[PDB]
Amino acid sequence: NKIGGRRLIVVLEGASLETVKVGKTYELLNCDKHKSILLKNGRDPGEARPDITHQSLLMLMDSPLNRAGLLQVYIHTQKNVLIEVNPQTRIPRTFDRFCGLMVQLLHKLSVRAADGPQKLLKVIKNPVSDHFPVGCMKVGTSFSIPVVSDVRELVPSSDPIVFVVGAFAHGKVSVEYTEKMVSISNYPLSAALTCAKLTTAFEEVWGVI
Amino acid sequence: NKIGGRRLIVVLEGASLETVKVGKTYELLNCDKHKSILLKNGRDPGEARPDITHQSLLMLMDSPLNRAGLLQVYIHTQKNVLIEVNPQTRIPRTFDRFCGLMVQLLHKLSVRAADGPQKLLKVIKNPVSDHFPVGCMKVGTSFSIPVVSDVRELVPSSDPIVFVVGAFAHGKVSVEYTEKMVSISNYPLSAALTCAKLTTAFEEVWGVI
Ligand SMILES: Nc1ncnc2c1ncn2[C@@H]1O[C@H](CSCC[C@H](N)C(=O)O)[C@@H](O)[C@H]1O
Ligand SMILES: Nc1ncnc2c1ncn2[C@@H]1O[C@H](CSCC[C@H](N)C(=O)O)[C@@H](O)[C@H]1O
Repeated sequence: NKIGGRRLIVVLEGASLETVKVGKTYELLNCDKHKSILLKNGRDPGEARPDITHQSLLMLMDSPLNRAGLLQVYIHTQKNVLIEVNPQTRIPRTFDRFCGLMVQLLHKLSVRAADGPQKLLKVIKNPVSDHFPVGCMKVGTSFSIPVVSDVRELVPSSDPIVFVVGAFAHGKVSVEYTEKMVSISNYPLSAALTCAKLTTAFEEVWGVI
Repeated sequence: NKIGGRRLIVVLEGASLETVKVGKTYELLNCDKHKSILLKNGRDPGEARPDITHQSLLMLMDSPLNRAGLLQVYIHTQKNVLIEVNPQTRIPRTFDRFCGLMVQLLHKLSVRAADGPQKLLKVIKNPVSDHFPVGCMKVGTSFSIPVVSDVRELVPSSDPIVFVVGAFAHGKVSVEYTEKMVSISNYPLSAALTCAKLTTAFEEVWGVI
């Protein structure tokens, strides 16, 4: 079995996705609309950047890696909500539509296809590490790592592997389950470009062209 | 001169960027807001997808290639407006803010930095080919090309080169100045992922890590 159970698992860690009530209407928290409200636990609405997750998901789900069936995505929010993304999910290109979809997800706990019974988005049980397959390395990503890795040299020939990419406005990926941390550039990148780069490198090594 | 005048020039061709008047307010045309208005020349407001240009510009301007000084970007709109992007321009991550910026650009014909006299966006004279440097190959991109090219094999060692990427909702890059057309994948990609892939390939060949 030279294919084995190979696939890339990306966790978007610290994603800024959460709902707030304004008047009678529920909206996705957003630092352009909601700087003047107050949050539980002293959290800062000025850091609410759901656009980072939107743009990262667009790159991940568009990727040839995804449409070849070699990608799985999870989202782990700053409120400790774990979301599984069905590989069939088309993320809306429109930011406002994306936000409405996330409000529905966080309220109902899943979103089903309108043309079938299949859940395309689902809130699942923490920790995300319980959902990884056996024989799987776990790698976190950070600009702060002083040596830069070539991503193609990190791709296993026949194993599944997890990469954790931060989806916060500011911070550093720091989770219990990673076995190492890598930098992939001497420049600080967007999460979305990081995702495009990871998928591109895996596509090359696994022969998705 | 082993560096020469090398750099990557990307033209976003057929970008959906134009202003409409609704009431007393000018807005960027958008197929979610404006399907019920009428346009000059029988054009279809349902095809107005400025998000494609927004997301492509985010990938281009974030790229290590751009911050190493090896990228130039032009935008050529469906209304035949040619826009030069200063390499220093930070494209807003917020779609609504991006749209307001484009309205200002299309009205005033430039946008200056707020902290200096430098124009960061400017409407310039067609044709875009008059603005390319000497010794420059011109390549268009399309999924319809039956043979797929490895992008790294297209990167010249020491010359400038132009890549034309469609920024329309639907269509095919078809311009007078390209010398060849290439596919870079067996999958139809987003413009934005195409841009991430081009910049990534050029970064590798030109040693931007
Ligand atoms: N040079 C680098 N090496 C490895 N990972 C990087 C990187 N630059 C960025 N990243 C990844 O991308 C994230 C960027 S920081 C968080 C996202 C960012 N605020 C945004 O607007 O997109 C990091 O958490 C890290 O996971
Ligand atoms: N396999 C492929 N090979 C080469 N270029 C491709 C490609 N897939 C997409 N492109 C480029 O990306 C554009 C996608 S079509 C226009 C953009 C698209 N509607 C979007 O939503 O982003 C094409 O015009 C072409 O320039």
